[PDB]
Amino acid sequence: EAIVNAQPKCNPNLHYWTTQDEGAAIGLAWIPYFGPAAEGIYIEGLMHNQDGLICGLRQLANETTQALQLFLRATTELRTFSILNRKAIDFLLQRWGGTCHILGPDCCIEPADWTKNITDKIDQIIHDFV
Amino acid sequence: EAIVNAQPKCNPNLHYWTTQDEGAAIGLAWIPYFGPAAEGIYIEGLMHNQDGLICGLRQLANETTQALQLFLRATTELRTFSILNRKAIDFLLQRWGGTCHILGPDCCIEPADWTKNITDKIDQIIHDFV
Amino acid sequence: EAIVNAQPKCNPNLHYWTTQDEGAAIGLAWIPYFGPAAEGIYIEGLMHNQDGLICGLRQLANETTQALQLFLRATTELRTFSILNRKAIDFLLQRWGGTCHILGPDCCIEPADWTKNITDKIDQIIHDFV
Amino acid sequence: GRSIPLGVIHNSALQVSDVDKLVCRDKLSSTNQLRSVGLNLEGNGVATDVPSATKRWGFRSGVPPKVVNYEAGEWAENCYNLEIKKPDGSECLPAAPDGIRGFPRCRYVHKVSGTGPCAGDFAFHKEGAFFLYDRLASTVIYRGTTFAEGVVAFLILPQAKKSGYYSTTIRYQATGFGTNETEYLFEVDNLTYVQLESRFTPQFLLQLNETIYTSGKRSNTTGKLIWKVNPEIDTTWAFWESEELSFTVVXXXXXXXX
Amino acid sequence: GRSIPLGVIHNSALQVSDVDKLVCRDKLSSTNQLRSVGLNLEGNGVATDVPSATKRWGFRSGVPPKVVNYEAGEWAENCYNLEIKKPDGSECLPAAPDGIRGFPRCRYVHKVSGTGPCAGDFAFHKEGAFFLYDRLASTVIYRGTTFAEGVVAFLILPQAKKSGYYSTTIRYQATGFGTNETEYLFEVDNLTYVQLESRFTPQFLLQLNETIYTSGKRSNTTGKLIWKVNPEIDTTWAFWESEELSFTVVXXXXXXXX
Amino acid sequence: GRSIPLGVIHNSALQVSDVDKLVCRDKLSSTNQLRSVGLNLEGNGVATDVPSATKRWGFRSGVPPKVVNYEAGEWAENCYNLEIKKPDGSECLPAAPDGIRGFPRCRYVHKVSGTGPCAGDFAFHKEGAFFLYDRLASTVIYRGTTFAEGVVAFLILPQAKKSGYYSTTIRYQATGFGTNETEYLFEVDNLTYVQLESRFTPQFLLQLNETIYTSGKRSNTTGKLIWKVNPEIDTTWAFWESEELSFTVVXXXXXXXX
Ligand SMILES: *[C@@H]1O[C@H](CO)[C@@H](O[C@@H]2O[C@H](CO)[C@@H](O[C@@H]3O[C@H](CO[C@H]4O[C@H](CO)[C@@H](O)[C@H](O)[C@@H]4O)[C@@H](O)[C@H](O[C@H]4O[C@H](CO)[C@@H](O)[C@H](O)[C@@H]4O)[C@@H]3O)[C@H](O)[C@H]2NC(C)=O)[C@H](O)[C@H]1NC(C)=O
Ligand SMILES: *[C@@H]1O[C@H](CO)[C@@H](O[C@@H]2O[C@H](CO)[C@@H](O[C@@H]3O[C@H](CO[C@H]4O[C@H](CO)[C@@H](O)[C@H](O)[C@@H]4O)[C@@H](O)[C@H](O[C@H]4O[C@H](CO)[C@@H](O)[C@H](O)[C@@H]4O)[C@@H]3O)[C@H](O)[C@H]2NC(C)=O)[C@H](O)[C@H]1NC(C)=O
Ligand SMILES: *[C@@H]1O[C@H](CO)[C@@H](O[C@@H]2O[C@H](CO)[C@@H](O[C@@H]3O[C@H](CO[C@H]4O[C@H](CO)[C@@H](O)[C@H](O)[C@@H]4O)[C@@H](O)[C@H](O[C@H]4O[C@H](CO)[C@@H](O)[C@H](O)[C@@H]4O)[C@@H]3O)[C@H](O)[C@H]2NC(C)=O)[C@H](O)[C@H]1NC(C)=O
Ligand SMILES: Cc1n[nH]c(-c2ccc(OCC[N@H+]3CC[C@@H](C(N)=O)CC3)cc2O)c1-c1ccc(Cl)cc1
Ligand SMILES: Cc1n[nH]c(-c2ccc(OCC[N@H+]3CC[C@@H](C(N)=O)CC3)cc2O)c1-c1ccc(Cl)cc1
Ligand SMILES: Cc1n[nH]c(-c2ccc(OCC[N@H+]3CC[C@@H](C(N)=O)CC3)cc2O)c1-c1ccc(Cl)cc1
Ligand SMILES: Cc1n[nH]c(-c2ccc(OCC[N@H+]3CC[C@@H](C(N)=O)CC3)cc2O)c1-c1ccc(Cl)cc1
Ligand SMILES: Cc1n[nH]c(-c2ccc(OCC[N@H+]3CC[C@@H](C(N)=O)CC3)cc2O)c1-c1ccc(Cl)cc1
Ligand SMILES: Cc1n[nH]c(-c2ccc(OCC[N@H+]3CC[C@@H](C(N)=O)CC3)cc2O)c1-c1ccc(Cl)cc1
Ligand SMILES: *[C@@H]1O[C@H](CO)[C@@H](O)[C@H](O)[C@H]1NC(C)=O
Ligand SMILES: *[C@@H]1O[C@H](CO)[C@@H](O)[C@H](O)[C@H]1NC(C)=O
Ligand SMILES: *[C@@H]1O[C@H](CO)[C@@H](O)[C@H](O)[C@H]1NC(C)=O
Ligand SMILES: *[C@@H]1O[C@H](CO)[C@@H](O)[C@H](O)[C@H]1NC(C)=O
Ligand SMILES: *[C@@H]1O[C@H](CO)[C@@H](O)[C@H](O)[C@H]1NC(C)=O
Ligand SMILES: *[C@@H]1O[C@H](CO)[C@@H](O)[C@H](O)[C@H]1NC(C)=O
Ligand SMILES: *[C@@H]1O[C@H](CO)[C@@H](O)[C@H](O)[C@H]1NC(C)=O
Ligand SMILES: *[C@@H]1O[C@H](CO)[C@@H](O)[C@H](O)[C@H]1NC(C)=O
Ligand SMILES: *[C@@H]1O[C@H](CO)[C@@H](O)[C@H](O)[C@H]1NC(C)=O
Ligand SMILES: *[C@@H]1O[C@H](CO)[C@@H](O)[C@H](O)[C@H]1NC(C)=O
Ligand SMILES: *[C@@H]1O[C@H](CO)[C@@H](O)[C@H](O)[C@H]1NC(C)=O
Ligand SMILES: *[C@@H]1O[C@H](CO)[C@@H](O)[C@H](O)[C@H]1NC(C)=O
Ligand SMILES: *[C@@H]1O[C@H](CO)[C@@H](O)[C@H](O)[C@H]1NC(C)=O
Ligand SMILES: *[C@@H]1O[C@H](CO)[C@@H](O)[C@H](O)[C@H]1NC(C)=O
Ligand SMILES: *[C@@H]1O[C@H](CO)[C@@H](O)[C@H](O)[C@H]1NC(C)=O
Repeated sequence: EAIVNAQPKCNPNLHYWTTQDEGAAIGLAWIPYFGPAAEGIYIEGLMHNQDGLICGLRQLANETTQALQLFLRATTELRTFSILNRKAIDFLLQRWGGTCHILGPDCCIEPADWTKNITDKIDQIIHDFV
Repeated sequence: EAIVNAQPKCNPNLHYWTTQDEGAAIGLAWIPYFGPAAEGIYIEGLMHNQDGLICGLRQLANETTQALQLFLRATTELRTFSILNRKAIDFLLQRWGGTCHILGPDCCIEPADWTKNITDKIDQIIHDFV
Repeated sequence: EAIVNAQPKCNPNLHYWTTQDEGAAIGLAWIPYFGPAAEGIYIEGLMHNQDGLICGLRQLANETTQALQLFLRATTELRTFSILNRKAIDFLLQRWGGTCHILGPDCCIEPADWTKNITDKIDQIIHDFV
Repeated sequence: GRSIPLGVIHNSALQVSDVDKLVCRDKLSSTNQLRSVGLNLEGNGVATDVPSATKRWGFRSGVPPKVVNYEAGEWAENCYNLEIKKPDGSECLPAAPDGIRGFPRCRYVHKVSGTGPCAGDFAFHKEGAFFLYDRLASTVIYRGTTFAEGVVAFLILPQAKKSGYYSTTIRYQATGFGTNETEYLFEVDNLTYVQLESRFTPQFLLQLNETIYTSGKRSNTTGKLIWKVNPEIDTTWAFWESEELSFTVVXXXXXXXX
Repeated sequence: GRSIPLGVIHNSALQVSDVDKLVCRDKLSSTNQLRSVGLNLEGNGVATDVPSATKRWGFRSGVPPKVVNYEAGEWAENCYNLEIKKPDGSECLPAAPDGIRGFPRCRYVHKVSGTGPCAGDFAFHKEGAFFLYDRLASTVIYRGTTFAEGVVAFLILPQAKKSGYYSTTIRYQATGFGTNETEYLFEVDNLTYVQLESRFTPQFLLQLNETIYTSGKRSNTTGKLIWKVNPEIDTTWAFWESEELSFTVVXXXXXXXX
Repeated sequence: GRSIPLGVIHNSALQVSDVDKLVCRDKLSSTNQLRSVGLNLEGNGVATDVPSATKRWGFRSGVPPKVVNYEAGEWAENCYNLEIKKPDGSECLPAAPDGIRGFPRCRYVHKVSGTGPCAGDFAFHKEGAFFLYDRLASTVIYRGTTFAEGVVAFLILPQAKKSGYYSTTIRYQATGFGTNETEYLFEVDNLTYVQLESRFTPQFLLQLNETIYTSGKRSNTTGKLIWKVNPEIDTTWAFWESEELSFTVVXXXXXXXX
């Protein structure tokens, strides 16, 4: 489905905070004893509403709430960290959880080059047939 | 292996309780503030002993206990939630953890249609050979 | 990359402890009520420096520390048990997270026997062409 | 060590297997096909009366407790809820950890309060079974928290597929809990008790309680009244398959005959 | 029940989907392509003043709290920090669990201290939103812990891709918290207060606080001084888009006119 | 940030790599091929005496502790167990969290009790190493809980593959712990002590303790006796590769010469 923002307003700019994913540490800063405190581990960024992604994202989070709250109601874990790992597992099972029938719509195997490897060898025996 | 119930008795009917997996909420019932308490989140069901599945299931749970208890003895997690996710991962690694040799017994790739795509094109060049 | 031990010394022998992975229990020893206490669940082993693996392993653990400590700084989990499961997931996504182009370098599908199944049937119609 | 077995349906029958021992025609398309379930020892024919059940549990030190979750369970006829102290007043069982609630479907909740030596840090199941709580299974018993005895199984489901709730609490007093010389009393009120027998069923206890209230055989004294039941009265096979009494009085003991 | 939706970019637009509803050309090559993010209710146009915001929260018993993590968040203009007790002195909110810290980017932290009946074990969001802490989102409010109201989304990222921090604390006193008759006071010092209105913006409160300090209109008495603001003074649309006052005095009430 | 490296065997040698940098001929058929292991700093040649080891640890506030599990470890010659208080009596170290037990294989357990300023909420490893407990590794030190210093590695194993336990506790008293002016005493009994030197090995301390008991050089007084050891006595390279003493006495100090 597509995403229709139906909120009273939208802030089209996203000024965000997170932790750093790339780049090695500088000197001893990676050692907990010498490194920053809890308040100083964050980086910042800013993204604008290209392709309407920011206002779409605000509506997506809003629409996610019902299903997420029903999932939390049914789990007995006090703190849930496994949602994204389970999504990755379900991605793989959807494509590779059964037998992959080549050329079928549910099998992500491309033998396009595999044909040109065999259809180029049509003239490996049919043409050098002296 | 097959499952042999070796218990003194078997209750052949299973009257069960669980949480609901399908169907959207009604109105505001999904909001924790308005929704049911811990005692009212359950649904019920009843299944009979078709194909002997109920008495087989009672024996299966009994036979699972030794291996499950030895796993719990060896883990340092206080509460274990990851058994089924690890089974799913091991399912995928067994079939796709190495190179898939087509036509081999350990490779779940079917090129049956892939043959009839190429064996129908036997008469794409061998027969229009004017 | 290869591993260069750059430590002041290396103990070339590894006298280790762990829990048992294989073999069924003896009698009632699997029952928590009758089994060993926390101090008696361990097995021991000894491995020597064949192929330089022990001194390489000491250097590997040393070099792992920076990236591991930066990961722990960024997580909000109090106790982290999921590192190896996530490695397994990333192994599968790297090879099967997209369309597998047969004969390509990133696709682990071997059709070597699949050729000899079709290249043996070159003389299934080109030779019995009476 | 051993691999945790997995249930799968083949040739119209349940079989034990594992993810490594499946053929290519077996299909797993989402984590929703995997399920963990808890089955009650009740369904295997075990005796469920309080004297028989408590003999399956014992105290032991040196073993850390462990917990595993399960997603669905079975309605129980008999559950148990324990408040045991040492004679010096100290608690024998630990308080329930955060997020662990009582088993959610119990027709009868046998609530036992009393004393015993409790020679061990935790109480375990002597046969290796689990104590089932609200979608969490533990190896030990928690204080004042309703549980059922049971075991856990793990399943792969196939691709395709093909009254209210009443609960009654039955209260007991106990001495010498967890030993060879345990004695039990069924509680009619705070001053009227019945000496317990293994042969007494739940509905026999409930109807015996009713006749006592309606015949006026409760204590009318500051002191405690304990009724005994002679062998030749009748008492109500497994659970899924009056005017006649006479009361004479001899703390204060007495006898109920037919 | 429902499946947790997943955001994906197709045809230069964000769409909702799930891992089971993707075509073969969509590629997921590592868990690093998946992200969980928290978006603030601020960005949707909700009123953020203390009187309006507190009406979205309420107390309820019988529902266990739940927590879910998120990896990245949005800088907030308004956050909240609550210290509410019952009139008998007991705390209304639970202490923050181990490892849960305050939201890390707040331009204004509205710190409310006061009393109310607190008819419930936990305080929830009446509209089903979450209380956002430091990369953990909870369904309930923790005592003295800075939070922002928000919601969570889950994304798959494509293969390719294409000033300092200031925080100011604004303190309030409250009576009848969480009811229909709540009254609020903005705190200038421990003895000088301003009766709060929904129309007061943060910067209006900060500049009103400045004029009071610089005009010498603080209390010079053991007693408490409370200023009221007549309707016809002006007060500073959403957040992303002086000499003139006169003070006369009538506890002790007073009025500030233009 | 950085990717956590992974050990793999190629061309008869261990190499660092990752799951994204493997060729198709590398095979991973189950999660049992992946392992996490803990290696002791001992095996790299670090000094293990109490004065040298404690200088690698220090107190720091503002950093939340973190824990990661590991599946197998190495037998240790030296472990440590700390009971440090401030001079005002308050504890410097936190009690061990639920489920964290001491390291399970220690030939010598150096148990240090004493006082220090402890200028920080938690004690960390100054070189970024971990404190290894029972299959859990932590960034901080827990009170009265035996640990070894070490680091963690992660491995992929190939498809194919190709005496009892004694522990001795050595007790110490310390003042000025965690500073530049720390002083240590080896404890013979509650009233007889030996001034500690970095050059003293474990077996030298154990045999020095034996000669004191067998020569009758313990205190025979209410007061405390402290022996000093002159430089020219001999003391027992890494760990894997008597009648002659004379005691003269000068609290109460003394000297042991050869
Ligand atoms: C899965 O399902 C199986 C089968 O249903 C269960 O098997 C039970 O296993 C337990 C052991 O854990 C058995 O209990 C033991 O029974 C012994 C025999 O009992 C008989 O003995 C007398 C004298 O011969 C008979 O007259 C009488 O009929 C009894 O029935 C007892 O001797 C044992 O008690 C002694 O040993 C224990 C230590 O184990 C001591 O603590 C006792 O004090 C005593 O000295 C013991 O009670 C039980 O009989 C088995 N059942 C069946 C039907 O075979 C598994 O338990 C089950 N798994 C799980 C996890 O539930
Ligand atoms: C995702 O995004 C959507 C859209 O932005 C949000 O939708 C909001 O949903 C809440 C309900 O949870 C709505 O709140 C309710 O509004 C009702 C109507 O308010 C108007 O009513 C008067 C009289 O007609 C109007 O004059 C005035 O303009 C008001 O605006 C109220 O009647 C409701 O209050 C009553 O019911 C509640 C119980 O729900 C009682 O507790 C109250 O005491 C009272 O009796 C209620 O306040 C809100 O209006 C919706 N917004 C919009 C823009 O439609 C979702 O909440 C959001 N999801 C998440 C998770 O954030
Ligand atoms: C992986 O393996 C490597 C190699 O074995 C380890 O490397 C060690 O890293 C630590 C730093 O974390 C080094 O410790 C530092 O050594 C400096 C040099 O020490 C020498 O200095 C004097 C004067 O020159 C020499 O005469 C003498 O021989 C010393 O050996 C010290 O100057 C440092 O101390 C100063 O800085 C620290 C702050 O870091 C202050 O707290 C101190 O008070 C002091 O001011 C410091 O001690 C160590 O030398 C390295 N070893 C080697 C062999 O190179 C990694 O630590 C290891 N990783 C893990 C996780 O274990
Ligand atoms: C006879 C029968 N038919 N169906 C079931 C059944 C089993 C489990 C179940 O779990 C639903 C919760 N759900 C939560 C999250 C989901 C996720 N993966 O996110 C997955 C799980 C629902 C069911 O209807 C049973 C059954 C069998 C044995 C016993 Cl003891 C009790 C019941
Ligand atoms: C938890 C749960 N949910 N749903 C089921 C379930 C039960 C029976 C079942 O049988 C139908 C197979 N049927 C397929 C088509 C035909 C064909 N020729 O294939 C004929 C055969 C399929 C199911 O999915 C279970 C379940 C309950 C108990 C146990 Cl022990 C195991 C599973
Ligand atoms: C506009 C934008 N561009 N980029 C991001 C972004 C999002 C998440 C992010 O997470 C990095 C932490 N990292 C830790 C461990 C990693 C692992 N899997 O190990 C994975 C995650 C880093 C980012 O830069 C955003 C963004 C969008 C919405 C909001 Cl509300 C805030 C920011
Ligand atoms: C968290 C994060 N990190 N990075 C991104 C990201 C943003 C935009 C994006 O657009 C580029 C696509 N671009 C590819 C090449 C061209 C082609 N023809 O394919 C033209 C199109 C790609 C990204 O990876 C996000 C992100 C942020 C907000 C939201 Cl809502 C979703 C994702
Ligand atoms: C030299 C050597 N040979 N073999 C091992 C070894 C390593 C780990 C190991 O773990 C077994 C626990 N097991 C529990 C659950 C299992 C699951 N995935 O369920 C998986 C793990 C068993 C071992 O024998 C070592 C070794 C190497 C370095 C060090 Cl420091 C110590 C020992
Ligand atoms: C934890 C663990 N369990 N088992 C092993 C193990 C050790 C050595 C090993 O070497 C044999 C390879 N051998 C295969 C056949 C031949 C061929 N031509 O392939 C010749 C080569 C294989 C193993 O599985 C380890 C382990 C211990 C330390 C370290 Cl550092 C890494 C792994
Ligand atoms: C594929 O084509 C190459 C030439 O580009 C050829 O060398 C190779 O043999 C072909 N593949 C097979 C399986 O024959
Ligand atoms: C497979 O068969 C279809 C006709 O059904 C044909 O159009 C197509 O080209 C064939 N596949 C290839 C790779 O040629
Ligand atoms: C592969 O070769 C076998 C003979 O070894 C033959 O029977 C079979 O038909 C071949 N495969 C196909 C798809 O024809
Ligand atoms: C407990 O059982 C009997 C009491 O019925 C008693 O005689 C016996 O000695 C006791 N058992 C032990 C091991 O002391
Ligand atoms: C019986 O005793 C319990 C506590 O021992 C008490 O709470 C209860 O009120 C008493 N019942 C009656 C009827 O007094
Ligand atoms: C016993 O009978 C009385 C009288 O009706 C009733 O109130 C009480 O609940 C009964 N006890 C039980 C345990 O059902
Ligand atoms: C008083 O109690 C006795 C038994 O203790 C009972 O038989 C008698 O009926 C009671 N009194 C009345 C008036 O019921
Ligand atoms: C709360 O709201 C008004 C006060 O403004 C009051 O009249 C009303 O009765 C109260 N609501 C309820 C449900 O009592
Ligand atoms: C105001 O009161 C708080 C506690 O009620 C106190 O901590 C603070 O010091 C007081 N402020 C002044 C300026 O006295
Ligand atoms: C109010 O003004 C005084 C005077 O400068 C200042 O010290 C105080 O911090 C201000 N209060 C707030 C909440 O900014
Ligand atoms: C004393 O307080 C009053 C208001 O309560 C204020 O108007 C007056 O200016 C203050 N005194 C001085 C000297 O500022
Ligand atoms: C600690 O080290 C020496 C004591 O040996 C002392 O002179 C020095 O001043 C101290 N270091 C600092 C930073 O004060
Ligand atoms: C030494 O002191 C400790 C406590 O300081 C005490 O527990 C121990 O019994 C004492 N040892 C002797 C031999 O008295
Ligand atoms: C010191 O020697 C005595 C005498 O045998 C012994 O009892 C004691 O355990 C020894 N101390 C240590 C730490 O081994
Ligand atoms: C008494 O202690 C002294 C040292 O303090 C020691 O030399 C002497 O031998 C002890 N007495 C006996 C009888 O051993």
